[PDB]
Amino acid sequence: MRECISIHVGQAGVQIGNACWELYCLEHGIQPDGQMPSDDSFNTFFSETGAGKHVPRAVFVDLEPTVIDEVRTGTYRQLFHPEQLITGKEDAANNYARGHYTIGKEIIDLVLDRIRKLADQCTGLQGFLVFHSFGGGTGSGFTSLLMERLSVDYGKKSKLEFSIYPAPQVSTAVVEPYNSILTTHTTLEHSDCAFMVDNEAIYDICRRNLDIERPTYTNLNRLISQIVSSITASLRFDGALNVDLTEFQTNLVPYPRIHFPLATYAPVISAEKAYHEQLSVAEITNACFEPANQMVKCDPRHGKYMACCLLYRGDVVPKDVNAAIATIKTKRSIQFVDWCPTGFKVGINYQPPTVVPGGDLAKVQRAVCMLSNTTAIAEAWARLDHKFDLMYAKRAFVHWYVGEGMEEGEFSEAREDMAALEKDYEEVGVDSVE
Amino acid sequence: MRECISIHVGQAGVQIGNACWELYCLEHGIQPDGQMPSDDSFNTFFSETGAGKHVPRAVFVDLEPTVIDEVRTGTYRQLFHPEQLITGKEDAANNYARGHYTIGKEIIDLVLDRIRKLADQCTGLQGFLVFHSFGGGTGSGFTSLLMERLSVDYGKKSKLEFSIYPAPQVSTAVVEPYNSILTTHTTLEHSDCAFMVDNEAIYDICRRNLDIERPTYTNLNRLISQIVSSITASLRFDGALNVDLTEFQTNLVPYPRIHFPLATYAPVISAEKAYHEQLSVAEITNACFEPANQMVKCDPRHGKYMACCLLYRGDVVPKDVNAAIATIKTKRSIQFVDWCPTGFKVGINYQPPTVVPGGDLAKVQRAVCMLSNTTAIAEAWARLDHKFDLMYAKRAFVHWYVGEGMEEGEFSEAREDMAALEKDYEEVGVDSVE
Amino acid sequence: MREIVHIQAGQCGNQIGAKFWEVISDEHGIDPTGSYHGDSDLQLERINVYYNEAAGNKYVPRAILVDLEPGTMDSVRSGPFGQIFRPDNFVFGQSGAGNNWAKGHYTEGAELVDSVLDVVRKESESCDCLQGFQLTHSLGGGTGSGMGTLLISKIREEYPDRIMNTFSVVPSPKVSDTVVEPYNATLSVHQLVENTDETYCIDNEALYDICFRTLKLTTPTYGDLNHLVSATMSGVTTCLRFPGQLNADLRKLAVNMVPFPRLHFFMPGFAPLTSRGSQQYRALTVPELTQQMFDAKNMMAACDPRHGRYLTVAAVFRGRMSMKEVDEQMLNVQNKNSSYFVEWIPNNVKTAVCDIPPRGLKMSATFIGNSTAIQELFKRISEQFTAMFRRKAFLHWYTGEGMDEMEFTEAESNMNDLVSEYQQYQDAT
Amino acid sequence: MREIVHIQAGQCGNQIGAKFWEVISDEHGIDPTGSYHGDSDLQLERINVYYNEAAGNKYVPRAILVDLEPGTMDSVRSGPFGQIFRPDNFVFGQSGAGNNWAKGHYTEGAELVDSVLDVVRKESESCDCLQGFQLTHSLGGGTGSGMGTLLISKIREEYPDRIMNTFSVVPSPKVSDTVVEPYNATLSVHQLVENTDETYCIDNEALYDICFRTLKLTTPTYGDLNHLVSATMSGVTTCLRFPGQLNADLRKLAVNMVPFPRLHFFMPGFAPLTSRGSQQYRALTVPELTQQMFDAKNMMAACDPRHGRYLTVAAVFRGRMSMKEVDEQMLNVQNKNSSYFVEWIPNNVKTAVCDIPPRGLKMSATFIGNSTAIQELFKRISEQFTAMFRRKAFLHWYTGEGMDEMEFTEAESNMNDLVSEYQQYQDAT
Ligand SMILES: Nc1nc2c(ncn2[C@@H]2O[C@H](COP(=O)(O)OP(=O)(O)OP(=O)(O)O)[C@@H](O)[C@H]2O)c(=O)[nH]1
Ligand SMILES: Nc1nc2c(ncn2[C@@H]2O[C@H](COP(=O)(O)OP(=O)(O)OP(=O)(O)O)[C@@H](O)[C@H]2O)c(=O)[nH]1
Ligand SMILES: Nc1nc2c(ncn2[C@@H]2O[C@H](COP(=O)(O)OP(=O)(O)O)[C@@H](O)[C@H]2O)c(=O)[nH]1
Ligand SMILES: Nc1nc2c(ncn2[C@@H]2O[C@H](COP(=O)(O)OP(=O)(O)O)[C@@H](O)[C@H]2O)c(=O)[nH]1
Ligand SMILES: [Mg+2]
Ligand SMILES: [Mg+2]
Repeated sequence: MRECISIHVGQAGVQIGNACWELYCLEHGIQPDGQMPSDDSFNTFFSETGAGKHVPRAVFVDLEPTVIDEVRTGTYRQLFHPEQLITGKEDAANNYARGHYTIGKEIIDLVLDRIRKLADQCTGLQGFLVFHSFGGGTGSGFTSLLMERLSVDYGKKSKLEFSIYPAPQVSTAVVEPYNSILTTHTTLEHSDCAFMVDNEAIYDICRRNLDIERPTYTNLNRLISQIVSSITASLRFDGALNVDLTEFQTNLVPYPRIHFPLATYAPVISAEKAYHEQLSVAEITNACFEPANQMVKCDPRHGKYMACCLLYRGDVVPKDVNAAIATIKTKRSIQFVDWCPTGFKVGINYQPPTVVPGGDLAKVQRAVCMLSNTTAIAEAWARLDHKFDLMYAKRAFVHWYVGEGMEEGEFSEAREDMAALEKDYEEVGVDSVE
Repeated sequence: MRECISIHVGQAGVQIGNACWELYCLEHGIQPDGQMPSDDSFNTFFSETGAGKHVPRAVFVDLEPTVIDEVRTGTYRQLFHPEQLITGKEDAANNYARGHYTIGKEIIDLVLDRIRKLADQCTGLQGFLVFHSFGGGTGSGFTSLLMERLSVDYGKKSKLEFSIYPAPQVSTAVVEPYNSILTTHTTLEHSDCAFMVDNEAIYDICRRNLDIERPTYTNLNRLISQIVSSITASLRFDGALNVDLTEFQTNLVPYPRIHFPLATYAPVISAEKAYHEQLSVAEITNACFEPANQMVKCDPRHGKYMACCLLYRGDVVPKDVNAAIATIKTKRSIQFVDWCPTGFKVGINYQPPTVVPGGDLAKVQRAVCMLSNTTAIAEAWARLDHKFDLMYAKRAFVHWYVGEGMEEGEFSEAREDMAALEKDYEEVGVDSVE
Repeated sequence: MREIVHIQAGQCGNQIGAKFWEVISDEHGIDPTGSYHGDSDLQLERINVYYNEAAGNKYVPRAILVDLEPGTMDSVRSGPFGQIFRPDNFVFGQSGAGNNWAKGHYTEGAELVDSVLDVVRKESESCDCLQGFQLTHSLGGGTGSGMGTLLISKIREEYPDRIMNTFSVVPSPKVSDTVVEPYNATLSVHQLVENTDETYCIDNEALYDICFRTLKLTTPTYGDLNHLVSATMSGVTTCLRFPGQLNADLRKLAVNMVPFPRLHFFMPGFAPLTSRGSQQYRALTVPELTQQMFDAKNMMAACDPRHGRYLTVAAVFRGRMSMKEVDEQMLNVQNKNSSYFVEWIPNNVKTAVCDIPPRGLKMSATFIGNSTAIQELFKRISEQFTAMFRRKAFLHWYTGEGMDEMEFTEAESNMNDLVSEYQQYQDAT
Repeated sequence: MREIVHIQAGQCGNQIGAKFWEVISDEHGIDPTGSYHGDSDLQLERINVYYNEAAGNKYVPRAILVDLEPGTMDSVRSGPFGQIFRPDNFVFGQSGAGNNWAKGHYTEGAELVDSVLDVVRKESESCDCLQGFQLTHSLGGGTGSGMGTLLISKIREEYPDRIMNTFSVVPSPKVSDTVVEPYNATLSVHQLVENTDETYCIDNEALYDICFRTLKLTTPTYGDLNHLVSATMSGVTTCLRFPGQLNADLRKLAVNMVPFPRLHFFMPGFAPLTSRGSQQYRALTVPELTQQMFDAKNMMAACDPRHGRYLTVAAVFRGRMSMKEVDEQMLNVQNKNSSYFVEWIPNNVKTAVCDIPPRGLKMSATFIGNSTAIQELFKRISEQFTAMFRRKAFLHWYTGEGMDEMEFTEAESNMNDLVSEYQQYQDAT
C-alpha cells in the first residue's frame, strides 16, 4: 500500500527500465504475461487487475519510437499496459530545446494524463523514480519539462531521479556539456534527490570486478537495476531496519541545492569468484568506500563524505554492521565533513539480491548499495563547466538551440547558477571556525 | 409490463436500430427468428405472439426504401413485423420541407396507425424512443412532423429523442445547418428530453479509446446502442437502484426549453486493454467527466453541468459509487451551476453490458452512461446559428424549401426562437445575486 | 394485540423492506414458504404484530408494497422471501414516478392511492388492536417522496391517534444521487412535520462510512446497507415482539423522544458492528456497546452529533444483560458528555432492555438519537433548495404537473421554521 | 488495576515491541491465538496490566502500533504473534517518515496523531485504574523521534499524573545509522525532558558488545538484540505482574530513581547473560548476579559508568532468593565502589525482589542505573549537533517542513542545560 510509480525518459531511461522491470518480475515471481503461479509485496510497483495479472506502475516515454517498439514487441510485451508506453514521432535529438520546447510540449499533457491515472489508483503514493540521462535531448529536455509539471501537480511527493552522468573522457555525443548544464538548472529547484551514475565507472567495474572484456549497455543496465532494487527493497520486502523514500532525501540532503549523491553497489563478482572469498558484511562494506568500486568517475579521497547510506540486504546481522562501520570512521582515507559526526544511514533487508538468468553477477547472500553524498562530485561539475566554458565561448551549437525556442541569455543563466552551485560544495566542504 | 416502443426515422435512425435490436436479442437470448431456446424481462421492448416468437416494439420508418430493404433481407428479416417496416418512394432528400410537408404528409397517417397498434397491445406504455438525426431531411422533417402528432394523441407520454447532432468540422451534407434549426424549432415544444450525440466525437473515441484507425458507421452504431441499452437497462433488468423514463426527464430538465443533455459511455476499451487496468467504478467515473470521452464535440470545461445522470450497471457496489462521485464535486474542472448543489442521479443495475460478436468493445464487468445536462452545449448552438447566419444572409438553398410548402418568414421564426434559446443557457449559466 | 402494517414506497423502501422481512422472518423462525420453523415459543408469542396467520399455519407478512414502476415488484417476487408476501398487497403502477414529487403526489400517485388505502383499510380491520403504521421510503425519489408522503397524509386523516414512524432515506451530503433531490426532499419534509409522530433520518453517505470503516467491507452493495437498516428497524420494535426486563413500544419511544411535536427527526444507530477478523478481538459488553453508539462514526445519518446537543436519546438493548451495567453506562455518557446533551432536560436517556438477541449475536443495541445535529441536515438541503429555486430551474416539471411556486415557498418556509427551532433549543437554557 | 498501554513508534519500536510481546506472552502462558495455556494461576492474577480479555477467554495485548510506513505492520501481522494484536490498533501511514523529525512531528505525524489518540483514549477508558503508558521507539528515526515524541506531548497534556516511561534507542557512539541522527535525537531530548517521568537510554553499540563478548554470539541479528531489550522491559514491570517479597511498580522505580525532574535518563542492564557452553560453568547466585550488573560491560547504553557517579540505582530481582544475600551484595558494591556512587545520597540502591523467574531461568536481575555517565551520551550528540548546525547542513529538509532555526537553538540549549546538570551533581558535595 506504499505505492511508487517510476518514469523512464529517453533511450537511456527506457533501456534501464528494461532490466529493472525484468528484475522485479523475478523478485516477485511475476511471469512476463503479468501472472504468477501460486503476498502483498508487489503492490509498491505492481497494480493488479481483477484477474491474477499484475501490471507495472511505469511510464516509458521517449520522443522517438525506436526503443519503445522493442519493448512493445519484446518478451515483456504482455506485461505492460499499452497506454503507458508513450512515444513521439521525432526525437529531441540531443537538443534540450527540442526536448523542452519543440517536441516535449506536444506530449507532455499525454504523459501527465497517464501519470494521473496511475496516481489515482495509488492510495499510498510516496514518490517518483525518474530514470533518465544528462546527455540525450529527451532525457535532459523532457525530464526537465516533466519535473516542473510534477512539482506543480504533486509538489510534496519525493521525486527521486536516477541520472546517467556523462563521463569525463567518454562522451558518446558532442553536446552533452550543453544538455547537462541546461537540465540541471531546471531540475535543481524541482528534484529532491538525484542519484548520479556514470558509464565509464561501470565500464571499469564490468571489466575488473566482473571479468568481462566486452560489456554491453545490457550489462551496465543490470548493475543499475541492482541499485534501484536495493533502494526500493525496504518497501517491497520486510526488513530488520527499514527505510523510506522520504528517508533518503532526509538523511542525504543537508542543503536543498546539494542533492547529488553517488551510488555504489557491492559485491560485484562473477561465478568464478563466488568462491575464493566469503563476503562478510565487513568485506563488502570496505568494497564500497574503495574508490575503485564507485559508479561515478570521481575520486572520493579528493573530497569529504557529507552523508552516506548503506543499504544492506540479505543475510546481514546488525551487530557486524556496527563492526563494519565503526572501522571506517577511524580511517583517514574516508574523511567526513567537520559539521557531520553522524554520517551514516543503515538499512537492513531480509532479502538477498536475486540473480537474473543471463546476468553477470553471482548469487550472493548479502549486498550493499552505498548512496554517499560527498564533496568530491564538485570536481565533476568543475569538469562539466570547463567543457561548457570552452564550447560556449565560441558560441558553438547555439543556433541549434535558439532556433527551437530558447534565449541565448538563458545559457548564461544556467552557467551562473552552476557557478553558484560550484561554490556551494566549497562553502560546505570547508571546516568551521570556533 | 412497463412497455416502451421506439421509433427509427431516417437512414441514421434505422441504422442505429440495426445495432440496437441486434443488441437486445443478445441481452435476452432471442434468436434472429424471434424465438429463444429455453423470464418476463423482454416485455418492455418485445411483444410475444401465441408461440414462443417475440417481436419488437419498433417502427422503422424512412422515406426512401434503400435502408429498410437491407433490413427486410438481412439476418433480422424474420424478427420484425413486416407492417412495422414502413417505407416511402422518394426520400425527403436533405429537405426539411419535403420531410414535413411534401413527402412526410403522405405516410404520417400510416406510421401513426402502426404506432397505435403497438400502443393498444402495450398495457403499461411509458414513452417513446425516437431515433433520428438533425442533418437528414427525413430525420429532421418527418420526426418534427411525428413529434407534433404524438404530442396530440399521447401528450403525457415521455417522448425521448436520440438525435445525431451535426459536428462542427465534419458535415456530410451542405444544408445540415438548415435542417437542424428547422427541426429544433418544431420539436422544442413537443419533445421532453433529447439526448445529443455527435459523429466526430465518436470518431475520436473509436480511434483513441478503441484503437481503430478506420471505424465505420457500423462501429459508431454499436456505441450508441450501448448508450440506449444502458438507459433502458432498469426497465429490462432488475437493478439495485432503478430509474424510469419519467425519472430521466425529471432529473435532467430544469426548464422546459433546456432538455438537451449529452451522452457519455465508459469504459470504451478493446480486448488488448481489457487487461492492463482493473476498471473500478471510480476509474470509469473519472472517464466520463474527462472531456476526451464525451460523445458530443463540446468542451464541458467551457460550461457548467446543470444535472448529471450516472447509469451504472454490472458488478457495481453502491458504497464505491459514493466514493467515486464525492471526489468529483471537490474538483474545479467539473464545476456545477450556483443554483444546483444536488447535481447527480445514480442508477445501478445488476447486468453487465454484453458484447456483440464482431463488436469492438471488450467484455467488461461494469459500465456507466453519463447523461450530463450542461451549459457547454450553448457553444454548439452558437456554431450552428453562425452556420445558419452565413447561409441565410445570402438566402442560399431557400428555393428548395419554399418550393415544397414553406414560408420564407418561417426561417426567421426558427432563428429568433433559437436566439431565444441561446440566451436561456446564458440566463441559467450565470450565478445568482444575494 | 398491537399490530403494525408495514408500508413500502419507492424502489428504496421496497429494497430496504425486502431485507427487513428477511430479518423478521429469521427472528421469528419463518421459512420462505411462510410457515413457522423455529424452536422457541417466544417467537410465536407476539407473532401477530408483523404477521397474519393464514390457513395451514402459514404466516404472511402485514406488508404493503407500493411502487409506480413494475420493475421493483419483479425483484421482490422473484427474489428470496418473495413467495411469502400476499399477491393482493403488491400494488404497483406502470409509468414510474419520473423521479418527480408532483407525478408521485398528484398525477400518478393519486390514481393509485385508492388502490393502496383499500388494502391499508383491509389490513387494518383484521388487526385486533392497531399499534400504528411504519413506512419505509426515501426523500429523493418520486414514489418514496410523492406517493409515500401522500399515503401518510391519507392515513393520519383516517388514523389520527396511531403512530406513524417513517424510515426515510435522506439525501447524502457529498454525492447527489438525483438532480432534483433538493426539490423532492423539501416537498416531503413539508409532509413529514405535519403527519408523522416520528421520523428516522438515514443518509446513504453515513452507511457507506460504516460499511467501510467499521465493518471493513471495501465493497458493500445495497444489500449490505439494507442489512444495517433492517437490524435497526427490528431493533426499535423488539420489546414489542419479545419479553424484556424493561419493555418499550413505538409509543414509549415516541413519548420519551418527542418533546415538541415538530421536533421528531431522529438519527438511528446500531451496535455491535465488527468485521469478520476483528470479532474475536473484542468482548461483547454493555460498556463496549455504549461507547460504540454515542460517537460520531456510528450514526446512520451523516451529521456529526458534536455540532449539536442531544435533546432525547433512546438506547434499546437486546440480550441477557444486567440493568446496573446498563444504568452505569447511560449515566457515564451523561457525565463525560454533559455539554453534548441538552441541559434543561435532566436524565435524557430512555432505556429499553429486551431479552432476545439477534440471530448469531450474544447481545446488541439500537441507538435512537433526537439531536440538534440534524439542523445541519436541513441547513444543507434548504441551501441546495434555495440555490436551485432562485433561478427556478427544474421547476416546469413540477409546475407543469398541477403546482405553483407557492408550494415551494411554503415548504421552504416550513423547513426554515424547523431549522430555527433546532437552533433555538440547542441554545436555550 | 494498574493497566499499562504499550505504544510502539517507528520501525525500531515495532521490532522491539514485537519481541516484547513475545516475552509477555511466554511469561503469562499466552498462545499465538491469544488464549491462556499456562498452568499456574499466578500468570492470570495480574493478566490485566498488559491484556484485555475478549470473548471466548482470549487475551489481546493493550498495544498500539504506530508507524508512518506500512512495511513494518506487514512484518508484525504476518510474523509470529501477529494474529494476537487487535487490527484496530495498527495505525499506520503511507508515506513514511522520511527519516525526518519535522515530517514526523509536524507534517505526516500530525495528520495521524488523532488516529492514534482516539485509540489511546479508547484503551484508556477500558482500563479500571490506569498505571501509565510506555513507549518504545528510537531517537535517530523519523517516526520514533517525531511521531513518537508527538504522542508523549499529546498524552502528558491529557494524562499529567500518569507515568510515561520510554524505551528509547539512543544513537551509538561509533557508527552512525542515520546521517541526520544528531538532529533527530536533539529535537527529541527537547521533548523527553519535559514530558516523560523516566526514560531508558539504550545504545545499539552496547548491545553489539553484550551479544558478542558476553553471550558469545558472533552473528547477532536484530532479533537477538531485541531479546535483550524485551527481557529488560519485562523486568522493570515484573513485581507489578507477579507477587514478590519486596514489590515495586513503575512509580517506586520513578520516585526512588528521579531526584530532580529533568534527571530521568536511565541506563538499563540485565543479568544473568551466559553463552550456551559457558552456562554450566557458572552458578546462579545473587553475588554473581550483582557483580555481573555493576560493571561497565553489561550496560545496554554505551557509556562507561566509571566516568561518572550513580545518583540512584534500581536492581529488580526475580526468582526465589533470600533477602539477606541481596542486602549484603547491595551493601557490598556500595563499600568497594564508594567513589562510583554519589555521596550526598546515602544508600542509593532500590531493591525489588519478585518471586517469578523468567522462562527457563532459576533467578534473574534487571539493573536500572541513573548515573552521570550519560553526560557523555549528550556531550557526544550536542557536539555532533553543533558541528552539523554551524554549517546549517541538512537543515532545509527541516526548515522546509514548517520550522525555524530557533527550534534547533532552543533544543541545543536545553540539552546543554542538562549536560551542565549532570556535570553539577557529579561534582556536588
Ligand atoms: N547506463 C546506460 N546508459 C545508456 C543506455 N542507453 C543510452 N545510454 C546513455 O544515454 C546517453 C544519451 O542519452 P540517450 O538516452 O541515448 O538519448 P535520449 O535521452 O533518448 O535523448 P534523444 O537523443 O533526444 O533521443 C549516452 O551517453 C549513453 O551513454 C543504457 O542502456 N544504459
Ligand atoms: N451515428 C450514425 N450516424 C449516421 C448513420 N447513418 C447516417 N448517419 C448520419 O445521418 C446524417 C444525415 O441523415 P441521414 O440519416 O443520412 O438522412 P435521412 O435522415 O434519411 O434524411 P434523407 O436524406 O431525406 O433521407 C449524416 O450526417 C450521417 O452522419 C449511422 O449509421 N450512425
Ligand atoms: N439505503 C438504500 N438506499 C437506496 C436503495 N435503493 C435506492 N436507494 C436510494 O433511493 C433513492 C432513489 O429513490 P427511488 O425510490 O428509487 O426513486 P423513485 O422510483 O422515483 O421513487 C436514491 O437516492 C438512492 O440513494 C437501497 O437499496 N438502499
Ligand atoms: N535495537 C534495535 N534497534 C533498531 C531495530 N530496528 C531499527 N533500529 C534502530 O532504529 C533506527 C531507525 O529508526 P526508524 O524507526 O527505523 O526510522 P523511521 O521509520 O524513519 O522512524 C536506527 O538507528 C536503528 O539502529 C531493532 O530491531 N533493534
Ligand atoms: Mg534517444
Ligand atoms: Mg436518408
